[PDB]
Amino acid sequence: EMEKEFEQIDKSGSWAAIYQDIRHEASDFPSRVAKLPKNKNRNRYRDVSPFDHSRIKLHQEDNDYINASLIKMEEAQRSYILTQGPLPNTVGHFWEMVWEQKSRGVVMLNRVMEKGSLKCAQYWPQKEEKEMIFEDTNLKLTLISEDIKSYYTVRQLELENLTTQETREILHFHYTTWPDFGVPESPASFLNFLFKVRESGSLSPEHGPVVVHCSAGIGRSGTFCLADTCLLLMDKRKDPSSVDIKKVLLEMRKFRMGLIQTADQLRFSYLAVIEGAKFIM
Ligand SMILES: Oc1ccc(CNCc2cccs2)cc1
Repeated sequence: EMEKEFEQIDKSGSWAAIYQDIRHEASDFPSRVAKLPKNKNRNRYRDVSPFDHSRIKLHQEDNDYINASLIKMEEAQRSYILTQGPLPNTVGHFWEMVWEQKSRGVVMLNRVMEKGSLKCAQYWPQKEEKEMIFEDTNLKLTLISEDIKSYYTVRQLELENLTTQETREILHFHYTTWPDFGVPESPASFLNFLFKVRESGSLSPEHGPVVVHCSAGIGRSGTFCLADTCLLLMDKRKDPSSVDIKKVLLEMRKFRMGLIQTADQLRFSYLAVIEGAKFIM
């Protein structure tokens, strides 16, 4: 049982040690498309790249590249697209990806500005009457409604394909209270947020995979997917304590590098799953 594993690692202060063994054991696959000189300006960070085998391709003939990965969790029957916070020049590619993959939800785990720098382009409209048009990808995005709560904001958006005049409703889930440094003290509001995403139908197999991002698409984004998958496997299995969070993280790391950026994010992921298991058992 992970709860006893938690106390052992905590009492021995072994988090940095566990974390390094995960780093050591993590998969390494080629990222040749990401490294092509012409894709430099499509990448936020030079050391955060999608693997070629799991990368999302845009259906545009010129350049199919976006910094996004498909994470397929076969036993849990859950998929996720993890991506970076869009750049000023990739906002149109972002929405094209949402469209092409039939996603119903976008999960954002960062503020546009943190530590006095921009972590992400403002890629959705701030007012109903001021819609956004992405001329490069022929999409229009309208804010329909915005529900602001203490720890998160939910937005209903309308995405229109200007080429075919089809429209879809997209839900934007914006977790607004992740602190600038470290991790939340309590996983309560994060779990509350994760259950709200689940309740929306955004994680359901009827729809395309949910799009999840922070700034790099590996740290906070990693914590979200890791907690969701671990809780789902505990519902599914004959023995819920067969779930090993380290094995699940390593399976997820076959699809995108660097998921869970610090030993504190790892400790927080354990705390979230342990606390979430109480509300599921
Ligand atoms: O216009 C832009 C200029 C640079 C960047 C960041 N690129 C980071 C790097 C990726 C690969 C090698 S260096 C984004 C937009």
